[PDB]
Amino acid sequence: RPESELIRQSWRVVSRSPLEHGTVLFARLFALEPSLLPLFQYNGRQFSSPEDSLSSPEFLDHIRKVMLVIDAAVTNVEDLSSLEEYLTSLGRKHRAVGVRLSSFSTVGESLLYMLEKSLGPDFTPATRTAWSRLYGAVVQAMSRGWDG
Ligand code: HEM
Ligand SMILES: [Kr]
Ligand SMILES: [Kr]
Ligand SMILES: [Kr]
Ligand SMILES: [Kr]
Repeated sequence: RPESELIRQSWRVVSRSPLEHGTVLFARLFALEPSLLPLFQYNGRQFSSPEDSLSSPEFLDHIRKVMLVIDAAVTNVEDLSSLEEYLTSLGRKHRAVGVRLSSFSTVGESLLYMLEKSLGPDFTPATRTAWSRLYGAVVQAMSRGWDG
């Protein structure tokens, strides 16, 4: 595909500082959907404000976990069927923590935001379209974890 190379090339810049970049992604996510904040319950406590999440080692570790799953989809961009079972179970896990499948749409917008902001003029509409398709295929696999 041309799209596989566009994904690989765009990811390279972002993937070298995944926490910095994932921090943009989550900052955007909470600005768009503040109701996601309480779902991160570590030692049974709720973050009051988005800035609270950024001082939590566990929350920051979760950002790294996200960027690593994205990294695995990039590695497997030419066939995501090989991550499908892992992703379905990732979905079931998120269902169990309280995340609504519809919130993954906001996550997708946040990812695209973070890419746009990091790549600037290099985030061509083909690059946008490629990532939208890759993320959509990830979410399709994850959705199996909600049943349907
Ligand atoms: C609305 C979005 C999300 C929320 C509220 C959320 C919340 C959580 C929570 C509470 C956990 C369990 C505690 C933890 O390990 O830190 C978790 C685990 C995890 N999440 Fe997320 N998450 C979201 C999106 C994502 C996305 C998009 C990915 C990957 C692309 C991701 C990857 C993971 C991984 C890899 C784990 C470890 C799961 C395991 O135990 O095997 N999460 N998430
Ligand atoms: Kr954040
Ligand atoms: Kr994501
Ligand atoms: Kr996306
Ligand atoms: Kr992705």
